[PDB]
Amino acid sequence: IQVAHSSRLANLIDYKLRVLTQDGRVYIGQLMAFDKHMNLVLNECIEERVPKIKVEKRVLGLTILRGEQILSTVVEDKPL
Amino acid sequence: SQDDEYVKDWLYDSRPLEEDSKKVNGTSYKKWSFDLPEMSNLYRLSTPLRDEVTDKNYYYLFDKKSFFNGKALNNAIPGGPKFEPLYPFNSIDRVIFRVPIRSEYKVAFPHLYNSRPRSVRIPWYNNPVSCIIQNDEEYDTPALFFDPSLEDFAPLLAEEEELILPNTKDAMSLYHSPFPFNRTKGKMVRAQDVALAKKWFLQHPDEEYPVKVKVSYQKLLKNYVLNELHPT
Amino acid sequence: VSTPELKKYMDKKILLNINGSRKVAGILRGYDIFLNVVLDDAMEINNHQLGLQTVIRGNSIISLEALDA
Amino acid sequence: GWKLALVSKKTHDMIWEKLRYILQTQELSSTLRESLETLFEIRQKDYKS
Amino acid sequence: EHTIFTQLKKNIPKTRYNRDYMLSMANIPERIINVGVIGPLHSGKTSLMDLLVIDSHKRIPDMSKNVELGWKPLRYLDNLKQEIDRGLSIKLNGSTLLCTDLESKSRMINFLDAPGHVNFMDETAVALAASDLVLIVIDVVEGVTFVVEQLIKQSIKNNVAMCFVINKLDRLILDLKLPPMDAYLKLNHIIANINSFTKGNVFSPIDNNIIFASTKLGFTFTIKEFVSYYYAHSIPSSKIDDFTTRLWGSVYYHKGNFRTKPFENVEKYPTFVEFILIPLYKIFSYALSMEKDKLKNLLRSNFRVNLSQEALQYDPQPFLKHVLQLIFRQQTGLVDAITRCYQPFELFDNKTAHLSIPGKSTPEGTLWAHVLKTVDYGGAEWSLVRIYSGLLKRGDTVRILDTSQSESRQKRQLDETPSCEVEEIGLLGGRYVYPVHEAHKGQIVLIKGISSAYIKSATLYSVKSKEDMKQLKFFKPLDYITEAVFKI
Amino acid sequence: NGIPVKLLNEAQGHIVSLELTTGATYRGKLVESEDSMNVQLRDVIATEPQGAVTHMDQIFVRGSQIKFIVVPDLLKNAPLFK
Amino acid sequence: PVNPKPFLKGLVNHRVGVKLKFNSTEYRGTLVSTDNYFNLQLNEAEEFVAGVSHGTLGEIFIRCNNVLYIRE
Amino acid sequence: RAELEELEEFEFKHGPMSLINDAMVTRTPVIISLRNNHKIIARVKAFDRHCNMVLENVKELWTEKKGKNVINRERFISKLFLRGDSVIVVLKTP
Amino acid sequence: MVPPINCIFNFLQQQTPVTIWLFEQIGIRIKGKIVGFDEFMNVVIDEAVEIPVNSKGTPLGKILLKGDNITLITS
Amino acid sequence: MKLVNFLKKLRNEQVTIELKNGTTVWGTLQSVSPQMNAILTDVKLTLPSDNIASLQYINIRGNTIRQIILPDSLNLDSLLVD
Ligand SMILES: Nc1nc2c(ncn2[C@@H]2O[C@H](COP(=O)(O)OP(=O)(O)OP(=O)(O)O)[C@@H](O)[C@H]2O)c(=O)[nH]1
Repeated sequence: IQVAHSSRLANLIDYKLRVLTQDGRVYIGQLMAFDKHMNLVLNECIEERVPKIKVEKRVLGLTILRGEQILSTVVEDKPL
Repeated sequence: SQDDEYVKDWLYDSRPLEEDSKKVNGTSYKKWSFDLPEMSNLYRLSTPLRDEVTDKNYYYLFDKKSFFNGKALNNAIPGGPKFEPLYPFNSIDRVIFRVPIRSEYKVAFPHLYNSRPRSVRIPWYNNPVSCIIQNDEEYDTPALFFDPSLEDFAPLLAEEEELILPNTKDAMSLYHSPFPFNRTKGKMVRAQDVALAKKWFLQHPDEEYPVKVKVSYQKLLKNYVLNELHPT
Repeated sequence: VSTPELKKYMDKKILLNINGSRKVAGILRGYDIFLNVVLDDAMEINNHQLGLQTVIRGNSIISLEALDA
Repeated sequence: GWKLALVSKKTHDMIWEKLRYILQTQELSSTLRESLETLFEIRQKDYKS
Repeated sequence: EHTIFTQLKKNIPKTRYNRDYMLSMANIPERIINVGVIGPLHSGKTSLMDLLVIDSHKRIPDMSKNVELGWKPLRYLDNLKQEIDRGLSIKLNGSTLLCTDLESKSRMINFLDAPGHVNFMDETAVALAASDLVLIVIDVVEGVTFVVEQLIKQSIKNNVAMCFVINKLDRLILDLKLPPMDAYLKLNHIIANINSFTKGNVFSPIDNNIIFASTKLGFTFTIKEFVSYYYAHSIPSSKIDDFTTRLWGSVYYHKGNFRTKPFENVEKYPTFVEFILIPLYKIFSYALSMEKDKLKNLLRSNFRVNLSQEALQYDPQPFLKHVLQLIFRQQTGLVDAITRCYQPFELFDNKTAHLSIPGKSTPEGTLWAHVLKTVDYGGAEWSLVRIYSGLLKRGDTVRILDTSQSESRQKRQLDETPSCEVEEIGLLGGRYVYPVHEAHKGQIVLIKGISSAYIKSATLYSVKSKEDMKQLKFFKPLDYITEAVFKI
Repeated sequence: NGIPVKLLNEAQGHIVSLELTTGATYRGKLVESEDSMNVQLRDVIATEPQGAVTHMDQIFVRGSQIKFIVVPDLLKNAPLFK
Repeated sequence: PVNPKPFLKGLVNHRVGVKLKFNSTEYRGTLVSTDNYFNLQLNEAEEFVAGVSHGTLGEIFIRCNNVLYIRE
Repeated sequence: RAELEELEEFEFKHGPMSLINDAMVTRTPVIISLRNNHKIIARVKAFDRHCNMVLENVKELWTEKKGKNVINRERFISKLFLRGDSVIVVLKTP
Repeated sequence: MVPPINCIFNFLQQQTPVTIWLFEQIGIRIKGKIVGFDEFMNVVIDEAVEIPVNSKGTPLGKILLKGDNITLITS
Repeated sequence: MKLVNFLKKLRNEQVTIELKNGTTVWGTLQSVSPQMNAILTDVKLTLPSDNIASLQYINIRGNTIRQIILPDSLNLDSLLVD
């Protein structure tokens, strides 16, 4: 995996981002919009839960992720 | 060198501005772009020849369209031109001559009051103009009319105490002016191409000139309409 | 400041989902900006009523469902 | 009023200003209001008679 | 080719947003406002419409150089040869515009720039019948004359939401050259008049009912809009509402950081004057008179506005217009005013009842629509139809009833004999019929096949059951407010 | 103002899905939204965390409980972003 | 008239018993002072683990968010 | 902003926020119970409104308990930042 | 219409039989009568009683309970 | 009075972190937000008896951050004063 040594989150917007969630799932997709409260809008969001064995996988598309239920953000891949 | 403080130096030149590289295009002398106050000066100077009629309504049943209509029906508006005719039920028993149906109407609503119209244009129709002009030595005042019955921050454009600048009294006037002075930039035209005289006879004849002068006016309008009418 | 528009649901019975899979039936009496539901108490989840007039706190609300249309 | 305009114009203007200020921003009597209105109408011509 | 003109082409001027999105939005009601802008003769309503359209679209062909500059008004919604040459809006040449509100939301509006001249009020009546909100528009100068009052009465009697536009401020600032307090007073008088006429709801800049426009210079604002733009930096998030409420309605800032309701010792003017009107005055005064560099600096500082280097060399009117555009970013505040005003959709019932009859079992899924008026919008016969329930698809058969046969039909009910196809559908957009297959509920579209099925102002329907048909109702003939008594 | 909350309110009317902290998904027409995501729906299917589906006419939700909201592909187009 | 905050101001310099939510325990010590946040401080606070004093903690400062209820 | 910090330090000295402020002034080792069960013996360096507190001389005490094998575990850290919400009861050891 | 502030002002003056449920808590309830009210939802309750849930009358007195962990009230 | 001042003044330091669940995080302090959001480049994670999961870049939510183990060469009193 490769990414630029970025200063802040908004500078790397529209990047394929692995986004953890407090309930155990991880949402992977290119981020369109962020917030002061860390609400995120993934362009091609993909629902990936970790069941109690192997990864659960599901496609969502354009979705809002609420900020409170986020654990953290990670860059998965580049734009385009 | 006080009222006419800017133009005075150059108003009488062969080419008004040979250099003045900011104010004109250059020495080719193709385009120009004056600042405000000099434009104001020009306007003031032009008081004798300037169009001097802001109320666009004024040319009512006196536009080129109106003239054309008059032509097309032989319903000459008496202040204006009268042409060679364009061409070579309804009984007294029937109709009721309550309104004596005038020629002025026959061009106003040409398709309605004038039956059997041919080659007839449609004129304008308009809103009432209340451009109140100021006389002198003041600004922003109701004069000609009556009045109605009844966390540490300042508002916008703060530290701009004077509402009106010394030029805005004149700028407003300029803004209301017609096409010559209206604007603060233009392309040149040939002295030839400027019509200092058209604006007098296109607008209405002032007051009680001798018949001959009235005739002259009419003649001029007849020419003008013809020129307008056969686009070359 | 944004007032949750419960005037569509005012004076109607509502199935309020609240903390720990608990339910509350009851006709609505009023509310505030925090979503604290002032409601006429009804049977709580077979089924049994606690209280006559109730005020549920907003933080404890999971949801509130339209029982009456 | 016209005479006032003629010579002591600043005061006349001032008078107008005060009048208007009174006219619209006041719990003013109705007859008085009508008189004022009349005044302004005449002002529009500035005493023809 | 033809003289009495429209677009008649594949390449309709491209929009900033995409029309696919607009049509998608138009799938659901509660997101299609039918505005039907109204007012006296030369209110500026058509000019307002033009402003909106221009704001919406990228580059129009008809938007020539001069109109762009702002010498001539781009009267985009007087498509008829006559309506140009005559200088009057004459028929309904509305547009479908995906309009952004001040708060972030995207609603497709069906505007209708109706005529103002009082002989044409017939045409206007249709707009009232059509539209669920009405942007009444008023000239400041003429104020509310009788015509405006009449319009208001009609709207209230026709059960339609109202959201006023006090238009042509440029006149009172430049033509009349009123002082700012005087201007404020005038405004108050106007709004007072409005309130007097409208016995029910009370209109004001607060609550975002009134809109302060100048379509020649090309700017509208609600106070909410303006405040949002230029009094969000200064004052905090929560106290903004209070500020908004204050601005208008005789409260004086008092040189101090929390105003008094009554008179103040130091300054003279109200908050509305000090905090809006005075700024406008400053703009106008400076956008003519002020040395351009200084103006540029001020714009940079206070408004956060960068003048184009071309705009520096504009003429004083068009320059001013450009500046105004830069200041009041869009016709967004106006849209906010509309949406906020027409947040009641319980009025829909009232409207429908008023038009046809008080009834129910209408949302069974039976498509039915008020055929408003036959128009000649692309030259050809079109029928402007407002759909209420269901959705109409292209190449569908439909029952149609001329509202001559409306009362009679009603009487007879207490055998769908007339019928016709729908050859094509499209959307009015000032100068083009933009073709669309869908024609969803709660909106206005143009259809080919209806026209010849009726004379004026028909109803349509397409029941899937006789029982359903029994449940139906039929619109009354549109009582065109003016009676025609000019016999030729 | 919150540009994701901007999107939510712009998404009103479409068939949107919604899972909470509880893990119980929903799906139906949205009706109302605010700064705090005080969501309302119509025609909403209400699948419990186990998978027990219960169709119902309406629902109202509090924003604190919301986890994520499935928006359609239409809001990808316009007009909130640019 | 007997509100919480004035009774809490009367409860200053008096013995109090603190109960909490998760991984929690009753207490018993003389309240020292309070604020609008309801941050507590006790002297001779005994760690009553479900009403069983596990240890005399003494001079302590309890956080506001984990407070459930406070009694005599 | 300055008046709020003045009443902050004023309300600390009089209120119960004075305790662990005085513990920082005296600079002693203090035990702190935690949300995920960690008795933190450390020297308090920093102190704010929210009870976030940088800790010198750190010594966390806990029990990683799994497999019927009580393994009371503990570690030393040079310096560590504490978040407020984790704290349950701070106490100054005599 | 009755906001929670006004309904609790009825509970303040009345002092009628209140039953309280608790936040993040199903195992225990309370039974008393409302005596206080804060600008927050903090309320002091006299004659309060700890009442474990019907899956007895256990001892409890007068309590200032931190009101940010409330669920039910009903006087 | 704000430790946010100090945490803002902590820049380009390689630090360990704990979370609400208790996950370790070894990475350079790229920046820290006014609400504790630890922006970190060149990061390495290890869960709470579990094996390594190293990564390129992680900005973690402020509230999820439990306890940041600071580096060795660190004068606390130098940054605390203005
Ligand atoms: N001074 C000034 N004049 C304006 C303004 N807006 C419009 N006008 C003028 O008045 C007319 C009113 O606008 P139009 O759109 O042309 O008229 P309209 O609204 O179509 O009137 P109807 O045909 O009755 O609908 C324009 O032709 C302009 O000349 C303004 O803001 N200031």
